[PDB]
Order: sequence, then C-alpha cells, then structure tokens
Amino acid sequence: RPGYKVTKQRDSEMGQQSDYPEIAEMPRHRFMSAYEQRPPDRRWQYLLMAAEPYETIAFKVPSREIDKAEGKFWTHWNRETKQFFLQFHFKMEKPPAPPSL
Amino acid sequence: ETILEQQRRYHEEKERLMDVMAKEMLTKKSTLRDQINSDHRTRAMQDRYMEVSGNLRDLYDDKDGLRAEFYNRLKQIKEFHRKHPNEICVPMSLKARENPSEEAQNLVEFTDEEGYGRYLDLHDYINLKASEKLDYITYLSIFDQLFDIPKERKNAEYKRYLEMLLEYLQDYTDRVKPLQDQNELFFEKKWENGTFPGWPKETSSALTHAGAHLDLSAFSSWEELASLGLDRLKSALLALGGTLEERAQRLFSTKSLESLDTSLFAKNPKSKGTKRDTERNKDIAFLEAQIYEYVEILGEQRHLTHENVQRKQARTGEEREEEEEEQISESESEDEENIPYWLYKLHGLNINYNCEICGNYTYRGPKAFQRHFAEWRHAHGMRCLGIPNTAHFANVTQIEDAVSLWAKLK
Amino acid sequence: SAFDLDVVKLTAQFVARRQFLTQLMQKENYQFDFLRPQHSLFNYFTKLVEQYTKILIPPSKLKKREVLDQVCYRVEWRKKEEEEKEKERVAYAQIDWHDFVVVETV
Amino acid sequence: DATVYVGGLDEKVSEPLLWELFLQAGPVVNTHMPKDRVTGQHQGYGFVEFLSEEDADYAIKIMNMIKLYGKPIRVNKA
Amino acid sequence: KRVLYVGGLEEVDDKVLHAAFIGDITDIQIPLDYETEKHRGFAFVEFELAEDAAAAIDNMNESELFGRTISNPQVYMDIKIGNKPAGRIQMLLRSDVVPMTAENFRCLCTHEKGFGFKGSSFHRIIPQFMCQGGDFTNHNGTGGKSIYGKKFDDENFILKHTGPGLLSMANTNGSQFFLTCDKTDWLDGKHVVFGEVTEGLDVLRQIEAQGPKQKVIIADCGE
Ligand SMILES: [Zn+2]
Repeated sequence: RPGYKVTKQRDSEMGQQSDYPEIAEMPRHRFMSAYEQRPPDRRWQYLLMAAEPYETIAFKVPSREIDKAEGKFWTHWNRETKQFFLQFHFKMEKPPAPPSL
Repeated sequence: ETILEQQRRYHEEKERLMDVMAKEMLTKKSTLRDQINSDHRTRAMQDRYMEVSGNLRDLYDDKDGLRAEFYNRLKQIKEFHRKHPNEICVPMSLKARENPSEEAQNLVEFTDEEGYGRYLDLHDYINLKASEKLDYITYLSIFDQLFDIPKERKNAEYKRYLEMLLEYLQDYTDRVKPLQDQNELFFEKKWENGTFPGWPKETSSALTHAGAHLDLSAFSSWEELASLGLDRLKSALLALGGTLEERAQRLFSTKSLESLDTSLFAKNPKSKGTKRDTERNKDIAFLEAQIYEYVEILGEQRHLTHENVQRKQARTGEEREEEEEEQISESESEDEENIPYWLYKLHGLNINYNCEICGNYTYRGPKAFQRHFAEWRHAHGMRCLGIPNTAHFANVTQIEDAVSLWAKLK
Repeated sequence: SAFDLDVVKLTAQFVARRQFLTQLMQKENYQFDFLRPQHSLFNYFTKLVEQYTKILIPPSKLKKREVLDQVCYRVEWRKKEEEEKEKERVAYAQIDWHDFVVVETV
Repeated sequence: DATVYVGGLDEKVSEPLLWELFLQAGPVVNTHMPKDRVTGQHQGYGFVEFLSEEDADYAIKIMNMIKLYGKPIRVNKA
Repeated sequence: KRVLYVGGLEEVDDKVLHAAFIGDITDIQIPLDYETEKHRGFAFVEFELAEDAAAAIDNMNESELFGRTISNPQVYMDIKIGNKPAGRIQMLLRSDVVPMTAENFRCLCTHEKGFGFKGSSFHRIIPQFMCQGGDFTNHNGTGGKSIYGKKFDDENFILKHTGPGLLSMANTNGSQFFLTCDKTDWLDGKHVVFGEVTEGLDVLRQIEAQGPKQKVIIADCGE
C-alpha cells in the first residue's frame, strides 16, 4: 500500500570518532502518538528514530496505517526493539544512514 | 538370534560413535588440529587442516575454547576408535519374532536401552559435568601412562638415561648437560661416530631400554594417531633401505665397517663377516633405529626436555623447587577445570556442656544445654532417636534414652 | 514396551525384507497397529525399516584416520544477534521518545 | 528457613495476632517484627520464626490463606 | 469454512438460532451479540450467500462465513467487580500442564457440577500476586470441594505464573483457583499453575486492580 521512507544520515566521520561499542549495534523507529509529548499538538502518529549519540528525528505520518506491514517476513523470531522497526526499517551502519521506511 | 537386527544395531552404534566424536570435535576442535599437525610429520600423503582454524581452534566458523586434557581426549578417542573398529569387524563377517514377543507380556517395566546406551557411553559416570571423558574412559588417567617429568606428553625423562650412561661409563664425569647433547645424533652419525660403541655390553643394555622408553613415550604422545601403521611404515622404510651413503666410503654396515663399492656391500652379507653381525646384533640395530626414529618423531619433545633440564640446571634452589611444584601441580590435576569475665563466671558459662542427641553439640553454660531439648537440629536429634518430642525425651540428654520411648510401655 | 518394540521391529523387518505387515493386519488387530499413521510410532517404524533396508543393501563391510575424517566432516556439517536485540530493547527503553524533533513529514 | 516471613496484613493482625494465628495453624517460636524508633508499631509483616523449617513451610502453605485484618495473609520462606 | 459469524440477532436461543439454519450441527452463541452456526454438509453450509440478514425474532441477523465474531478448555467467566462487569476473563486453562485442575476450572465456569465459579466470588485477592476464588461453600477460600471430594491433589506444576492472566489452582487443590497478574515464582511448588488467559488478560488485570474492596464475582460463566 502507501509507504513513507525517511532517510536520515549522520556526520561524515566528524563527531562519531569521539568509542568502546556501548550499544552501537542501531537506530530504530517507533510509532509514537502525539497525545503525550514534552504536547500542544496531538492525534498524530510520528515515526521517531532515536540514536544513542544522535538526537531523535521524527517523521509525522497522519495516517493510522502508514506502511504498517504485517506478515512481511517468513516467520522470523527477531523482536529487537519494535515490530515496525524490525519489519520496515534498515540500519546501514557503514554509510551511517538508518532509514525508516 | 537376529543377525540383521544386530547388524542394524552395529551400524547405529557406528553412526553414534561417529556423532559422539563429532560432538567432541565441535566442543573442542583443537585436539583434532593438533593430531593432524602431529600426523603431518609422520604421514605425508594425508591432507592438512587449515592453519588459521587450527590456531583459533575452529572447524568452520565457531572457535572452540582451549582444552592433560588433550591426552585424556586423545586416549578416549583412541578407545572409541578401537571400539568402533571392533564393532565394524564383528558385523563384517519376522512372524516367529513377533509371536515370541507376546510371551510374558504382563511385565510392568520400562525397556528403553536399545540404542541410547551406545551414545551415552561414548558421549564426551559423571552426574552433570564432572569429566570430559565418556563412560568407557571414565577411569582413564595419564599418571599410569606418563612420568612426572614428562607431564602428559609434554616433555621427556632423560635423567634416568643419563644416570644409566654414567653407570655404563663407570665414572662420575658425566653431567646432565652432556647426555642431551650426546643423544641428539640418534643419519649415520650414531652408527659410526656416536658417543658410545655400537657393540658395548654396558652401553647397549641401557640403549635398548632407552629406545623402548622413547618408543613408549612416542606411542603415549601419538596414541590418537596410527601407532601400528607408523611402526609398519618405520619397518618398511628400514626394509627398503643402502641408506647410509658416502662419496668415498660408499655404504657402511650397522659390523661398523664400510664397503669399497655397492657390489661388495651386497656380497658382504652373504659372507661370514656381516652375517654374524646380522645374526647377533639384529635386536641392537633395531633398537638403535627405533630410538633414532623416536628421537626424530619427538625431537620437539626432546628439545623441550633439554630446555627444561637447562632451566632446572640454571635456576636457583627456590626457582627449581617452584618449577618442580608447578610440574607436580600440572601432572596431578584433572583434565577439565571446574566481654567481661564475671559474666563468664557467675552464669555457668565457665563450664561447657555437650548434648549427645544433637550430634554431640557443645554449648556454653547449662542453660543452653538444657535449652537443647526445645531446638531445631536437636529436634532432628530426637527424630533420629525415634522417640517423640515429649517431656520424657527432653529429660534425657543421651542417645540411650530412646529405648524408653512410646514403643516401650502402654 | 519391550513386547511392542519387538513386534514393531518384527513388522519393520517383514516390511523391509512391503506387503507382509499389511497382510497380517488384514488377516488378524491391535497388535498390528504400528503400520498406521494415526499413532506417533510411524516415523520410528519408517526409520527402523530404512535401517533394515540399509543393513540388507550391503549384505560388504566398512573400512573406515578415515573414522576421524568422517567425525570431523560430521562436526563441520545466534547469540550475538540475541545480545544485540537485547541491547537494542534496553536502549529503546532508555532513550526518551518524547523528544520528537521533526525534520520531514508524510 | 526456620522463619516464615508472614505479611499481607495490617496493624490489627500484628505480631501478637500472628502468634494467635500461629497457635491456630502452625506455631511460631519467636517473632521478628521490629519497628522504627519514631513509630514503634507492629505492621504485622514480620518473620515469625516457627518451630521448624517444616513449620515455616506450613505457615507459608496452610496459614497463608487467612484474611488477616482484611487483607490476604501471605507467608514466605526466610 | 462451514462456520458463520451471525451477529445483530442475549434474548435469542439455540432453537431460534438453528431454526433458520435447519442442517446446522453446531450452534454456539457467545455471551455478547454474536453466534456461530456450522452445517455438516457442503451445500447446506453456504448460508451466508443464501439467507443473509435473516429475520430472527423480528430482528435481522447478517450471516458471514468467517471467524470474525468470537484442546485446552477456556473458562470464559464474565468476572464482575461489584455490580458492574470488570471484563470477560476467557482464561485458557492449561490442560497440557495440569489437566485435572484445568478441567476443574472449566467445570467451575460451566457450572455442570452444581457449584463453581459461575456465581462465586474471589475473597482472596492480592495486588499482582494472586486472586483466589471458586469456593462455592464457604466463599472465603476455606471451603470448596473438587470432583474427588473436599480436597484434591494438584495435577502438575509444569506451567508457571510468568505473566498476566496466568491461572493456578489455589489451596491440596479443591475448588479454589487463583488467577495471577504478575510473576509468582515464589509460590511455585505449592500452587500448580493451570492456565494462561490469552483473552481476558485485561480482565485479570482489572480484577487484580480491584483486589477485597469490591465484590469481584463472575455471575455469568461457561466453557
Ligand atoms: Zn542437645
């Protein structure tokens, strides 16, 4: 159906060199409601991807089912962090571009 | 008797013996890489394993941990390979079965020992995890197969050989350092210009025992390898080879004499000269050849024994005692690692009292001793007595008061 | 289960030595129910029939050095990913998701 | 575990009412239900040191079903 | 695909539901406004494209051949806290772990033994530890009777109360049964866990939040 892809890239070896694998392996996007926030605008779904060094970047999808893929994988038991992040997102750590599709 | 079912059980036992060794190799593949590296110096036709995988103790991807233990696993693998070939050689050379199964069918018992026992007795006795060996090699130890100086096929004991060489020389001018240098020759050096004569009665009696001990140490070091095949190859190489060749001295005889030409060297054995030497010194020459082959096989072990002897000679007394203690701790270890005083006077606490019912437990003061009779482990004491916890059982502090229990009067 | 195991081995030997076990159940029952697929013993009966067929195929000998090579071949032929998933589940809970900074919208 | 930590009650089911319930179901040799230096009240959540480990298990199993001071009493092995 | 999802028809009955579908073999109406009718044959099971929105006691009942309107027995008890319903705890009593206690809980919900959880109350409820009820004799956890008598032994403790909606046989296990809303591994070895509510876990959480300050009683219950 309809899909929304946000490609967020990190710095080109600028601030990531400052480093002992402290939860480096990956950014994940969670679908958070806007009814509770640090909260003037509500009734909105945001695919927010938060990293350890990098701050959270959110893509606002007003659809309730915006690329909500169900049964995409062939019975893969990888819970990771979130179901939508495990199904419709990628963690390109080599090009520092964690995409949230 | 069911011969086809026995052959099927023998094939299942052979598959289980292969799988139990596969599980042991997946648990620690360093022993297989070490055995392949040891057999590469003996048989050249066999293919070698990967060097990086043998260094990291891995088979395909998973690196296994480091595992006395290698010698015990090699002995258990040799016992499993002896059991597998015996079960292979045992098997190398319907309606009536179903009707006889109904006889004595009213049996309240469990029968699940058909094929699981062959895997259970060969899986690498122990309750959960106490020994890396199987049930067939649970009593196997390297102490009855190796000395304290060797430390589970890691070194060699040359001090007894040095003392035997000094006794054969009948003097005290032979030190520890000279024997390892003199025994380094044993291809034609030890037959013509050795440290001792080739036909001496004092030297050869110690030399045959030293060659037998070196062959036994080599068999203990390569018990996982094909010892019979290595002995057959060493006999076939000596039968094929004329091995000692010179530019002018041509071929010598192990007689201790050379020949002018190869035509004379072949005809010398048919005369009366070399035939008496071959009839009276075949065992001494065979022992010298076996000692040279064992020294060539375990020349790294001989160099390790020489380095340990040099370290013990150049160390101090405390350093040598610490090295002997470390060698003994390595040899004798398992394969797999795992208030005032007026209170003390005027309270009865100056005299201590023990109660036999509570495991003869001693308490200070008479108050705690008479307070044993209402306790927890002392109540287990009356439970061991069999008398119930009553006032009459409380009134006695000894074990013999249980004969006047509730099952005494009524 | 010794009588049942012996009857199943006899039925497997009669099958692998393919109509005797079917003829015996038709001629006579509850004792010849091991050939049916409703019970859970059908896979064990098929494995025993395959073992009997492999025994009767070589009826030769095995001359397996070679046994150690076969053991190494059977040895040669998850946790890091589970630890990374646990670390990601800890990090997603420890990172504040309420600080949403909008860069794009869809 | 010689003591059964019995709690799930209120101040009405105190250390003494726990001793009364011990005299009912399974006896307590001692009571460890101490309080603070400012309050000084038995909350009832205390280690009733029973007659034995089996007596503490009997407090944990049989005596941990009372509605002690309105709340369901629960004793655990300690 | 022979079962229907007929909704829009509590005043209906099984005879009134099966009179329009008659050759219906199974007709089990749920406690909500839903029912499922299943025919044994193939030509008679196509009632969704043949008699949809049929009049059932002056009310249209649309029939769709699906499972949208909705082994281990499931004790489906509408556990009501006070005079209002706290949710329909459809506690799937684990017959694979403890079959005797699971059958006791299913029979206590179905009320086929004359007494059970249909109408009884839970008078031993703790916050996220246990909620014990099902005793229809003394109504405090000190009465109750199992199928073997007043007191019966636990079947098996293979299951554990590792989450919300996990049901255990409370005590030695008679008619007393305990629902757990959290981890209860300290009470393991004495109470045999015999359930896991995949449905009605929110009802078990509401019963644990209400527990007793309120009369938490399942007046309506069944299998
Ligand atoms: Zn005593």
